[PDB]
Amino acid sequence: PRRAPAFPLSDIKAQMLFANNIKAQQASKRSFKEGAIETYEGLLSVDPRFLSFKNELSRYLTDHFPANVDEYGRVYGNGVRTNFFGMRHMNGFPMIPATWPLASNLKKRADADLADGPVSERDNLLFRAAVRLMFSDLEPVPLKIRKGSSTCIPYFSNDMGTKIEIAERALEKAEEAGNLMLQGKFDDAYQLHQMGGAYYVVYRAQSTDAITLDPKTGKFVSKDRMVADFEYAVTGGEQGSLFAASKDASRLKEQYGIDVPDGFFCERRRTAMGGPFALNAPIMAVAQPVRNKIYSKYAYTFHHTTRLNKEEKVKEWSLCVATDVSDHDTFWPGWLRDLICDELLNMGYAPWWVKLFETSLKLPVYVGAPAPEQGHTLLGDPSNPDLEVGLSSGQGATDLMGTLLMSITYLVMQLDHTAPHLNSRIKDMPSACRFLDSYWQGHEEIRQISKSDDAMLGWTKGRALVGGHRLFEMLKEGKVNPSPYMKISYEHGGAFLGDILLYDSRREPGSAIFVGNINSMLNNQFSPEYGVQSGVRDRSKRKRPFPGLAWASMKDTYGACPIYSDVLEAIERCWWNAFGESYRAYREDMLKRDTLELSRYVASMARQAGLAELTPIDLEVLADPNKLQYKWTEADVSANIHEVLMHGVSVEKTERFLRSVMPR
Ligand SMILES: Nc1ncnc2c1ncn2[C@@H]1O[C@H](COP(=O)(O)OP(=O)(O)OP(=O)(O)O)[C@@H](O)[C@H]1O
Ligand SMILES: [Mg+2]
Repeated sequence: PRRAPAFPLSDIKAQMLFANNIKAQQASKRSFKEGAIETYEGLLSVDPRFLSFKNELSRYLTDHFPANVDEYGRVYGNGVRTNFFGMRHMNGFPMIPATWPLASNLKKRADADLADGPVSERDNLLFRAAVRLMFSDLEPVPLKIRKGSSTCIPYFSNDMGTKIEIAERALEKAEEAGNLMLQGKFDDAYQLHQMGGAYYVVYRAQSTDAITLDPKTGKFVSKDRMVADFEYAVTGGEQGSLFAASKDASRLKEQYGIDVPDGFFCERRRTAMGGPFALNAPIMAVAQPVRNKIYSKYAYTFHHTTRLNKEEKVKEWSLCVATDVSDHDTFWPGWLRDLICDELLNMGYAPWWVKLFETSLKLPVYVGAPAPEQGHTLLGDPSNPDLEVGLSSGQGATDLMGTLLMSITYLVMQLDHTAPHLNSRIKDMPSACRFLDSYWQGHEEIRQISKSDDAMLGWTKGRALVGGHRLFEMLKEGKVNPSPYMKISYEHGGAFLGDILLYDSRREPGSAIFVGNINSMLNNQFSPEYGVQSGVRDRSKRKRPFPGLAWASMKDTYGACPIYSDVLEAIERCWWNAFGESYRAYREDMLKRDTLELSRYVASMARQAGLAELTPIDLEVLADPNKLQYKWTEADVSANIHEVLMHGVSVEKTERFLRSVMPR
């Protein structure tokens, strides 16, 4: 029932994905690599003192601050949702092997008893209404490009000058390329305009993942992570096997001479995909104005900033349900890509642009190195894009695709289980749009706050409130899936975008507060995803440009966690035991150094200006810009800080492009 075509690097089809230059060639061939990260400047993740510190700290904090999560997954008391053993990894050393990406999720979705299209006409209207609302009255903005990002297939350029040239040219030739694809001339669109080819698969690490301590044995147990072998990936699970990867870190002593303390493991590795920049540029040109619209007009549902910004919305609710989605991106339905495209066409969007958009979501995938002596294979034929990989992480609009799917999925779940009396308001397209526009503004008795897979669903006083409690009960029971579209459950310790919803004795949203997650502080400070990259001179290009700055925003971010002071004192005590130094002092020096270094990057900042003008968001982002990709958006960051991390193509170029795409 269709195995995906697979080509070795040797094959012309794979060869054609990599330009005749060194970076691109090296990317094609890059062998499985592993090794300790430079956690902080001059400190390795596998430093014995550092692992001793992690052993003492994880044990102490779990001991003294056991999880306070009720029967309904509501966090109370100390604001703790699990043990602190997730820090116990040999950062920079992955679990083996990493998964081969599934070329088609069709069987997987079907076997999970998920819908192959909208179930009812109402759902069809709602998904189409989401498209109408999201893509309608768009205002052109400059095409902003993250500094240090790669152009991936085929050039693998990291130079901003080159990236701007690529982007400008892509906006000029997108029409020509889209038209070629309409004529089924994919190789021509790729050859001429580098629009097509494949996604480039990279494996990134999830630095902290589940670990438990067996009381019987006193031995630690790492969470098993299932991986697909090559056969399973190409057949969409029809053949091949799905098995647990190995997180055993014993191998590091024999291979590298690294002493592995007991209860320390290899890191979980997640697949990431980098899009062909020329194809992403025209998509992003539309996706950015879409974000602006939804974060402004539909700010209630979509625009999330501080813990208090969230609290203001949730306090008004009589019931708050924090939901959880089962591997969201991989399960994302291709029928939705087709629906979206169909509706954009009906809206009057340029068919050539829609084709580029459609194509971006059917593209082949080049697998790098999932394990030693494995990989270097192209899955799918770029001559006729037809993969069903779910949602690709490097697609120009992924966040919008996940947000669109999920927002409607949760609304449908609220309609089906709690608000049948609202069904009458969704009769046709104009009524579906009117209803959704109101729902998204927080104007109905059923409400939600979401960002892709993360969400909190609300009920005010009314007819639906009782249904809301029955739904919550269904979720607690966990025997029936409340959605036909995705596998939904309730979150064990409800949190929204890294803020824990801290309930009191009343267990009511009105009495509840959003607090920073202290575990996420520990994740960020001791288990960074990347090393310091002290090699990379231009700090704005690094994965962690100014690590030291995080110390300055810490109290604002984490200060409201009940155990904040206790944790910081525990850190100090444990760091003294391990290094014979003050952690606080160490961080203050790093903060001073990074504050001084920052002034070199900020035009407004005098030779020693001081963090005066900077917000806590600005600081958290400069220490970790990945937070700008999942927790915040561009508009949440100060003007001067934005310019450190991004650069844009003029609004004059985009404005002309946008006019040619959009209806009338
Ligand atoms: N630097 C980070 N620290 C913690 N969580 C992150 C970080 N970066 C991304 N995440 C998000 O956390 C995920 C794990 O699943 P889920 O969406 O419940 O997040 P989480 O445990 O709520 O994250 P956080 O630790 O910020 O609360 C990934 O899907 C990822 O997008
Ligand atoms: Mg969360």
